[PDB]
Amino acid sequence: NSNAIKN
Amino acid sequence: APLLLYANRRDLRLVDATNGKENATIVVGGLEDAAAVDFVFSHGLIYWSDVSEEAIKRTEFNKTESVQNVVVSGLLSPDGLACDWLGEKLYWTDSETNRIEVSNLDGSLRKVLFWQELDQPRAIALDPSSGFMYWTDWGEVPKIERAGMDGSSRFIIINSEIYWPNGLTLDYEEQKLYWADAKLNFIHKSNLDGTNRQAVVKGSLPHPFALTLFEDILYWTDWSTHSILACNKYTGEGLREIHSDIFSPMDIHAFSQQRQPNATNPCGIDNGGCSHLCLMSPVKPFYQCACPTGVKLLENGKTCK
Ligand SMILES: [Ca+2]
Repeated sequence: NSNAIKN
Repeated sequence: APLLLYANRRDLRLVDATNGKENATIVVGGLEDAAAVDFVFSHGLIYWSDVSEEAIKRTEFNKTESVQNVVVSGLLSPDGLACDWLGEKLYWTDSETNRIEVSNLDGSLRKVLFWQELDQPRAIALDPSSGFMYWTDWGEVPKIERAGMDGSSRFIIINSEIYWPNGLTLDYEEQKLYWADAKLNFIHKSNLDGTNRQAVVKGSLPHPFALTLFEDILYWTDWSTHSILACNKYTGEGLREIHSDIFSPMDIHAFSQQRQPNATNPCGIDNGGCSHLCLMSPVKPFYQCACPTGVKLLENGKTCK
């Protein structure tokens, strides 16, 4: 999991 | 069960919580990366942020065919927003410029409220009648904070047992704050000052993003399940999936006039006698005059230089 909106 | 308004990157959608098996209706389409979403029910407005177009836009959902209107532009990463339906203001967070800002509903009179000690500000919730705003920050020092909607009296209300506070909502009837943590996999609640904290859903939430509430039911989007979930706001029981197979669920709200309870605007018809912005305030007389960024308020507390 990454929690950033953009990625 | 209310209607649920949610952003979906490529569009904004509306699904009936009592009938979530059906396909959601598309309220707005042709978006790039719609993330945050909110509304002003009485004005027939829906607002959203797009992190690719670096903007906040709005549409009039009571017009047969109303166009997308850019309200605020040049927002590097507008990860959260909230509509002040009482004072008629727009609040947002930017996780790249590390700021919290306010403007009028049309984007005029922009004013930066906080620009320090913000790392990954995300969710923002408003209690206009009490003049308080609440936000999460999932950065190096994760926290939940609150402050006057006029930028006054900032302070941290939660700073322990917290890592990825993504979702945040208010229960206006019970006077409680709810939030979802995506790293610790839970939903907790507390009083509005952060005291009397307790667990709602103890664990087992894969990656909750945004949280809303209606009557006795909590609703949230989950990035990993690509769905909207629900449970009882008191016990966390009755955990269930409402609406599934969502492309990329983002921010979410219970879409109802009841979630924006009518109240007297302390600004009156006078704009509080403020030359520019009349912001909600937590202390009597419950409004506070303010000016655009960099502009000074004169000695009378009403008139901008
Ligand atoms: Ca940052």
